[PDB]
Amino acid sequence: PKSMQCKVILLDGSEYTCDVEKRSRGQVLFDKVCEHLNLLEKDYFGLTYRDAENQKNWLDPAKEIKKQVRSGAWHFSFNVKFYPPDPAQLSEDITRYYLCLQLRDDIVSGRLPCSFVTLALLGSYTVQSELGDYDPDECGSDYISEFRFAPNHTKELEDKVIELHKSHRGMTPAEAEMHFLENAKKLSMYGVDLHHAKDSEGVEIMLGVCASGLLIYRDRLRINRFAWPKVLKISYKRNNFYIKIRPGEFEQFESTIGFKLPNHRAAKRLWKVCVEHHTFFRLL
Ligand SMILES: Nc1ccc(S(=O)(=O)Nc2ccccn2)cc1
Repeated sequence: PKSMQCKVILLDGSEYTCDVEKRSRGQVLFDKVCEHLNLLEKDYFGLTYRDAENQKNWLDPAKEIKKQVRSGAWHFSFNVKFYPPDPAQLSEDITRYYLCLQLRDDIVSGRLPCSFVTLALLGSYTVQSELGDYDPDECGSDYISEFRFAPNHTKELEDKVIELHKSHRGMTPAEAEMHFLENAKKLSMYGVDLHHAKDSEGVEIMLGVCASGLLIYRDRLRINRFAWPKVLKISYKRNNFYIKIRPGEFEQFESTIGFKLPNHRAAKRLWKVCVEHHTFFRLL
């Protein structure tokens, strides 16, 4: 029975290697990674891979791995797929831990923009969780942490992390991680998956997919929001993506809204992540 080697980049940046039978469905690999991670609250997570165009795709757990990675390497990343709106409602601390590690990468990468003060506060909770109480013996006036806190590090940010870290004496790791999450969950781009698109007039916009619905970023003024309940049908055709926007009270007709995506694969990808979010956050 022939088996393919899988390499998975974990959220701590380490590599997990395993073998699965070559006709295996994605769920097989995902189950092995989650067992390795001692993760029980698996519903919020998934594996990603890079397609022949180098775009991040979710590995569909119900489909054969080989029919998704196709010509590409069996290389994956473990990631948060559905960002819980209230991480305090998760049942296990280890779930909140992996969500923290993902968010730390969202921040360093710049996918999750963050004010100076929030970068420092999040950083201070990470340091408290990972090193425990502030120790002056490690931190002089010239201290720079090994922890990546931000897309661009400054001495001022390092100083503010230490100042806040001092305030957290006695805080346990689960407690610090919960504080991290109570702050992160409030950020306007928390758990927003962004897709480049054009509106029906060719004006470049961003579509964001998240727990609350679909977001349209036209300019810094005028951000449109479609709560999942207000969406009845998600569809794609060629390079186009469409949502059916339920009739408003006393309106005769549903309204259909149309976008142009970079190519057909990008329209299908956006359709699938929208359907999956609609399903997940209808049931939550
Ligand atoms: N994770 C997340 C991100 C953004 C938003 S929202 O504040 O824009 N609110 C809404 C409300 C309805 C439809 C779309 N966004 C909410 C949650």
